Order: sequence, then C-alpha cells, then structure tokens
Amino acid sequence: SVITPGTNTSNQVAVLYQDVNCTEVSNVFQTRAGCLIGAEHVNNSYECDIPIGAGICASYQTQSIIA
Amino acid sequence: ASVYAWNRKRISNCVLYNSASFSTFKCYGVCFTNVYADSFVIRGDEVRQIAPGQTGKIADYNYKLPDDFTGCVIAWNSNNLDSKVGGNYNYLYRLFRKSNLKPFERDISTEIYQAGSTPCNGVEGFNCYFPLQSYGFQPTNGVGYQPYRVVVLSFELLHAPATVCGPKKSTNLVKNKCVNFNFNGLTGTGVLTESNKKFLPFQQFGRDIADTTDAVRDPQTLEILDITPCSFGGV
Amino acid sequence: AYTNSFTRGVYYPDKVFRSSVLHSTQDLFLPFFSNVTWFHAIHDNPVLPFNDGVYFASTEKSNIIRGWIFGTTLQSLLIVNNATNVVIKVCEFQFCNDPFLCTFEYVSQKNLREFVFKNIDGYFKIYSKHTPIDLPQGFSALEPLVDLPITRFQTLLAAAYYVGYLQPRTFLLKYNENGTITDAVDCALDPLSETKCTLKSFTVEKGIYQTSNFRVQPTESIVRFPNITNLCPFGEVFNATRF
Amino acid sequence: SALTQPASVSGSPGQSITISCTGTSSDVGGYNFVSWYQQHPGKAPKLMIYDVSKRPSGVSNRFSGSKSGNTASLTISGLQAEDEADCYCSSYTSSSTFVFGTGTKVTVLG
Amino acid sequence: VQLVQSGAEVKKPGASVRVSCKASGYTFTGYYMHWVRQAPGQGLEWMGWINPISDGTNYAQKFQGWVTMTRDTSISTVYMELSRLRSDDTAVYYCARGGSRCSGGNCYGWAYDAFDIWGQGTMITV
Ligand SMILES: *[C@@H]1O[C@H](CO)[C@@H](O[C@@H]2O[C@H](CO)[C@@H](O[C@@H]3O[C@H](CO)[C@@H](O)[C@H](O[C@H]4O[C@H](CO)[C@@H](O)[C@H](O)[C@@H]4O[C@@H]4O[C@H](CO)[C@@H](O)[C@H](O)[C@H]4NC(C)=O)[C@@H]3O)[C@H](O)[C@H]2NC(C)=O)[C@H](O)[C@H]1NC(C)=O
Ligand SMILES: *[C@@H]1O[C@H](CO)[C@@H](O)[C@H](O)[C@H]1NC(C)=O
Ligand SMILES: *[C@@H]1O[C@H](CO)[C@@H](O)[C@H](O)[C@H]1NC(C)=O
Ligand SMILES: *[C@@H]1O[C@H](CO)[C@@H](O)[C@H](O)[C@H]1NC(C)=O
Ligand SMILES: *[C@@H]1O[C@H](CO)[C@@H](O)[C@H](O)[C@H]1NC(C)=O
Ligand SMILES: *[C@@H]1O[C@H](CO)[C@@H](O)[C@H](O)[C@H]1NC(C)=O
Repeated sequence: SVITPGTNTSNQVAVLYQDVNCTEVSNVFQTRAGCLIGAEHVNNSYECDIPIGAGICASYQTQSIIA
Repeated sequence: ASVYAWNRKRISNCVLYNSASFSTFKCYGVCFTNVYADSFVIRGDEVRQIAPGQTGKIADYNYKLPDDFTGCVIAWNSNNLDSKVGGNYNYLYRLFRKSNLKPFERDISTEIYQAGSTPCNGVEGFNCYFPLQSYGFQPTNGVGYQPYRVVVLSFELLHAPATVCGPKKSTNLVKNKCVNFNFNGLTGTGVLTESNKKFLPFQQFGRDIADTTDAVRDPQTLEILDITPCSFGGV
Repeated sequence: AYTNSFTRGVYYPDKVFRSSVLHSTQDLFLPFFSNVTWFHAIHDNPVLPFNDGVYFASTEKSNIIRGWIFGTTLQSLLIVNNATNVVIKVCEFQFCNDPFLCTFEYVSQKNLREFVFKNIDGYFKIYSKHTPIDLPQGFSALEPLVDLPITRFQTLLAAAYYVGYLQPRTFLLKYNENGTITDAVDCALDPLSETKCTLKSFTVEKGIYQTSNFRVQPTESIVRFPNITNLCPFGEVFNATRF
Repeated sequence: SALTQPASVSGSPGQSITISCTGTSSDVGGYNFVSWYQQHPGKAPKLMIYDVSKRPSGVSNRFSGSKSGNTASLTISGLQAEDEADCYCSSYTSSSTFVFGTGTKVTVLG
Repeated sequence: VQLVQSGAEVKKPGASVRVSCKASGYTFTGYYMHWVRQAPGQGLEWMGWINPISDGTNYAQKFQGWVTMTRDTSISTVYMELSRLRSDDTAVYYCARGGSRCSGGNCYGWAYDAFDIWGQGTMITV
C-alpha cells in the first residue's frame, strides 16, 4: 500500500507492506504496524493529514512526505 | 508434404465443401477473410495424432497443432495416386528429437540422435540413433497403412485486412435508417449516419467505450460513417 | 557506446479506433527509461543480435543512412530504400554495406527519424515517425504502422545513431479527442506509476490506496519422494503369456 | 583383428563341443552384442547367435550359444554328423565397428 | 526374399572396379546395409555400411580411402567401387544387411535376411 501528496503535487511516494516485517523484499522504518519506506518518521506529533494506522498518521512537510 | 518437412501455403483475397467427393473432414465451421494452410500424405492409422490435444511421435517430433487453434482439415485416401509397388520411401517423418515441438515448429536437421551419454559424433550405433523414418507405403497396405492425402487450414481472424473466400457478394448502400449489414470482416444490423471524424486508417473501425462498434472504413471509399443502435427505448 | 533512454516507445497495432478513450493495454512496450545505445559513427558500426523486439533512431541528415538488413527464425528478409523501386526481399547474403552501390519479395514507395519493428506471430509489423531535433526526452504520439506476413540485424550507408529493444509491460493511454493516444503512463516503471495505472486516472488526490498483492517467491524446490526403487514386476504382469 | 579360436574341434555325435569365441573386454566383454556363424564351405554362412546366446527364429535345434566376459562360449549342443562343414564368429565393436573370428574347422568321430 | 549382385568384374591388376547389389521383398530401405568379403580358406571381412534412409555410413578404417560405397532409391539398388587396388587384391566380395536396431516392421528382420550373393574381383586370361 502507498501514500501520496497527490499526483499533481509531487513525484515523491511512500509505501507500506501491510503489517509486513522488513528483512524481506532509502528511508526505512518500523511501527508495530509493518514495514514502511519513503515516508519520514517524525518525532514531533501532528494532527492527522493521512491515516497510517495504530495511532500513526502521515502528511507532507519538512517539503516532502512525513510520518 | 512429408509432415516433418511440412510446407505452408498463404492465401488471401479470393468452397469445395459444396461437394463431398473427398472423404474426410475435421472442422469447426461450415465466409471469412484469409488463412494459413498445410498439407500432407499420411498412413491412415497415424491421423489419430492429428487433432488438438493429441499424443505420439507426430505431436512430439513432426508437427504440432495448437491446442487452441481454429481452422479445419480435410483428408482423403490417396492410395490411387500413391500406394505403388516397392517404393514410396520418399515420404519421410521424424521419429526422435532432443525435444518436443511447439505449435507449427519444424526441424529438418538430420544429425544422428545420440541417446544418453554417448558422444555419437555423427555416426549411428547402439544408443546412437538416426532421427528419421519413412513409410515406404505400398499396394498391399491395409487401410491403416494406406496413404490418405490431407490438407490443413487455419484462419487469420483479424478483420481490418481485406480478403475473402471464393463465394461472397455485396450490395448497394444507403446513408440512413436501420439496416442489416455485412462486410467480409464485419456484419450485423444498425442505423447508420455520417461521421464527425476520420480514423487512423489502420484502424478498420471505431468502437464505443462499451466496445460495441461505432464506425467502419466502408470499402465504397474506406469511408467513415457513424451509427446509432437502431432507435429503441422503453414504453 | 551507451546512453540513457526515455518516452515515445509506443505504437498502434490495433484495428479498433477509439475516441478520447484513455484505454490501457498490456502488450509488448519499451521499458522507457535510462538505458539505450547511442553511438558515434566509427571505422566500426557492427551488427548485433535481435532481442525481444527492436527499437531505433538515427540522424544522418544527408539521408546518409541507407538502412538495415535482418536475420530471422534463429530465409529472412532485407529491404533497401530509395526515391524509387523501394523493395523488400529475402535472399542469402552476397553483399557489403558500402555507399556507392532468393524466395520472396515485396515492393512499395538536426534531422532525425525513428523506427521500431517486430514479428507478429504470423504477420510482421513496422512503425515509424520522424522529426528534426539529442534523445527523445519529451513525449509525443508515435508509431503509425506498416505490417508484413511473418534473429539478427545489420545495416548499410560524422553521423549519429541510437539502438534499443522492447519488453512485455503494461500502460495506460491518454488522448487527444481525435482518438489519438496523445499521452501514456506506464504501469511497470514505478510503484507510483503502478499506483496511477492501477487506479486508471492520470491524477489522484493526496491519500492512501491499496497498491497490489505481493508474494515472497519461493527460494527453490524440493521433492522428498520415497526412499526405495525396487522394480515392480510388470514384466511378469504382462508377460506370463498364458494369460 | 587378432580375435581367434581353434581349428578342427571335433567329436562323435551328441558330445557337444564348445567354442570359446574369444577376444577382449573392449569387444566381446566390451559389448552385449556378440554373434556366431557356421557352414558347409562355399555356401553363404549360417548364423546361429546374434547376441551372446539369443538364437534367431528357426535356430533352435542342437544349438547352445553363450558368452561370458571376453569369451563367446557357444556349445554346439551335441554333434549329429551334420557337418561337411566349418564354424565361425563375430561381434559388434567400439566406435560402432564390427569384428570377426578365425573360425574353426569341425570333424565328427565314431 | 530377393537379393542379387554383380559377379566377376575382372581386371588386370592395379586398377578400380565397380559393384552393384540389389535387394527387395524386404522393404529394401529398412536398415543400414553392410559390405563383406572372404577368400577360399581365408576369413571374412566387414568393411562398412550405408544407411538407405540417409547417406550415413560406417567403415572399417583399414578400408577408407580406397573403398567407395553408394546406394540408390530409384531402382532399390546399392553399389560399391573398389579402387586402384594393390596388385593381387583378389577374392570374393558381398553385401549384407544387419546392424543394431529394430526400425519397426519385422522387429528383427536383420543380417541373414540379406547376407547373400557373391562376385569375384579378379584378373584372368582367356
Ligand atoms: C513382456 O515381454 C516382452 C518381450 O521381452 C517385453 O518386450 C520389451 O519391450 C520393451 C519396450 O517397452 C523393450 O524396451 C527397449 O527396447 C529397445 C529396443 O529393443 C532397447 O533399446 C531398450 O534397451 C534397454 O533394455 C534392454 C533390455 O530390454 C537392455 O539390454 C539395454 O541395454 C537397454 O537398457 C540399458 O541397460 C543399461 C544397464 O543397466 C543402462 O545403463 C542403460 O541406461 C539402459 N538403457 C535403456 C535405454 O534402457 C529396451 O530394451 C524391450 O527391449 C523388450 N524386451 C526385450 C527382452 O527386448 C515386454 O515389455 C514385456 N512386458 C512388460 C510389461 O515389460
Ligand atoms: C497542484 O499542486 C500544487 C501544489 O501541490 C498546487 O499549487 C496546484 O494548485 C495544484 N494544481 C491544481 C490544478 O490545483
Ligand atoms: C521482524 O524482523 C526482525 C529482523 O528483520 C526480527 O528481529 C523481528 O523479530 C521481526 N518481527 C517479529 C514480530 O518477529
Ligand atoms: C526520536 O526519539 C527517540 C526517543 O526519544 C530518539 O532515540 C531519537 O533519536 C529521536 N529522533 C529524532 C529525529 O528526534
Ligand atoms: C542502465 O541501467 C543500469 C542499471 O541501473 C545502470 O547501471 C546503467 O548506468 C544504465 N545505463 C546507462 C547508459 O546509464
Ligand atoms: C483533431 O485534429 C485536427 C487536425 O489535426 C485538429 O484541428 C483538431 O483540433 C483536433 N482535435 C482534437 C480534439 O484533438
């Protein structure tokens, strides 16, 4: 599954393997909700732009995609 | 043809089934554009292997029908021409190959079929076998041994090319109202009108987003005219 | 001599015209990007192997390129071109490619032209377009068609040429309302590409979308069949011929 | 060829004199394909064994072909005064060749 | 079953000589055919074979470079030439049709179906 700022907005994309672990097949992260790529994990917290799940959301911010 | 050395014929832009003096006919039909064809002389037993979904040395190493082809095959006993005294060893076929044939595959290399580890180096021996066989069909032949002549047909069912069978006709034309229509690649019924536009000419026809036909390059000029379904609606 | 690659590897094999259709298809296509052959001429310009459909462009603005010749079926056919008696023929090789000068044949009629070709499993297919400028980085509509009945290549003729090949892929078309595919998007060449091409629209809002199924392919195969191989007595079963 | 066997091996009838058509583990012991022959001189010959011991059709009467290893080892399965005659041997050989024996005169005793 | 060949194609020494053999009734092509020679009180040679259903052969390498097999299908015939011989090359020489494999039919219609008729490469006088 994949995350976008919208096609018109940008060529950046992020991707999630749906509650799937890494160590199977760049920015890479784990979440207690699967293997996440391309998005940036952020230590600051924000209102939900886009749901990820398990209390996690994503957006576009510092000028890219953030999680 | 000697079936391992089968020969194509490629034909377009002109039925003997208007008689049945010939004996044998495997078919999927009973007019259309253009065709690929092959023909052979075959002993009456081996014809078993000549169908879609078939076994044995023919399907292995001489010829292969596509299991999803479309086409038809006619055969008849050719003993009268062919099953003559002593000889007829010309009529060859392949008994072995390193691998089985794909559809319409062919091979006329004649290297000795080695078998197992044997580096047979182009010479026949035990476990070193020459690849081919031939009937040598003769007058004493029982019918399973007797030659049938056979011809094979398969259909180029793409409809922008112009071609036809021998027996076909066509009428005058009109620009309006509902009518029943035919073309060598298109037929049906419709309420024709003119067109607002013209195709890339390689396209024979325009089609709806529903994939129904919308217009066709009418051979009166390859002309382009645009058609409603004949006027219908609820009451 | 080696180069990037980009758009315009697309073509019209169908017989169905469609107005403004935005249709998508899964034929053989050019995997567009980042890999093409691009060459300076030299004293060499060698032959090379066919590879799953063949794509070309070159610039020799004098019409300096004579053209091509092909091997096939692993007699193939070669065609030679002029302002008159332009002809295609199948023959054994007897020739050389220099400028100053059998079983089937056919006959018909910054500068650069582009061509792409393939067999058609019973037919053969031909396509071309031309335009002066060096790569075709920007897209535009391409490959109006020619075709023929149904392995190798060579050519004949300070000049420039480009070489490539096709691959199985999938694409979504975009259109000019004349029913010409004015634009296209690949499914294959990015996950974002895949996303767009799967949702069947040329732009989408910010959000989350189900992208695809996946599976881990197996690493290999094992078959732990029985541990013994004692001969079944079928050479008895079929063979006590007092049956 | 140097493959060899004796001369004038002989006996009174029913005594079953035996023929060590003998060669090499590259020919006789090389191959499962060894062959044997006899005749009354001047005729076309008479084959009795084509492979080790397998007799052709019609070949049965008073024949006992065999091989072990580098010896083809045919017993004529008892003489029967059958012979103003002479006896011979052969095999298939390496590089798909073929080979022949010296052969061996026969005589018959009281 | 039929088999025939040419007889005493006599010479004076040093030279070439031709042969033909013929077999029929048997489906003549059915398997490769062998050449054989012997002389009175001498052993029997095999020198090679031809395959009717190809042009393929074997030889005994004793003989290659001066023996010359060939075969026909127009008249079910086979042939040999023995060439520029050594002085007093002289014996009787023959045709036969055995080998390794069934090739269908009579699945061991084999050698002595055709291990047959004779001819005499020779020199003589009136
Ligand atoms: C009832 O009885 C009949 C009469 O015996 C049986 O007939 C058998 O039919 C088979 C066909 O299904 C024949 O099989 C093949 O025939 C080929 C031509 O004769 C031959 O090339 C094959 O040779 C192998 O088998 C031979 C024994 O039959 C061996 O002598 C030969 O060397 C071949 O085997 C090799 O063995 C070596 C040593 O182990 C291996 O290293 C090789 O890899 C082997 N090679 C191969 C290719 O196997 C084979 O014979 C068969 O010949 C024929 N019988 C006889 C005696 O010839 C019926 O089948 C029988 N009914 C049933 C159900 O069996
Ligand atoms: C495309 O996105 C940019 C920023 O993401 C925005 O400024 C622009 O308005 C968008 N396009 C349209 C047609 O709204
Ligand atoms: C995910 O994978 C890592 C190693 O790639 C492993 O240590 C971890 O245990 C895995 N997750 C779970 C839940 O086992
Ligand atoms: C986020 O927080 C964790 C734990 O407090 C810390 O280990 C990590 O360095 C932080 N990262 C950033 C970018 O602030
Ligand atoms: C072709 O692709 C490979 C793989 O990414 C790359 O290493 C190579 O540089 C590309 N070709 C060119 C001309 O860059
Ligand atoms: C169709 O093509 C014609 C000629 O090329 C052009 O004038 C017209 O604007 C085009 N219309 C569309 C919708 O593409």
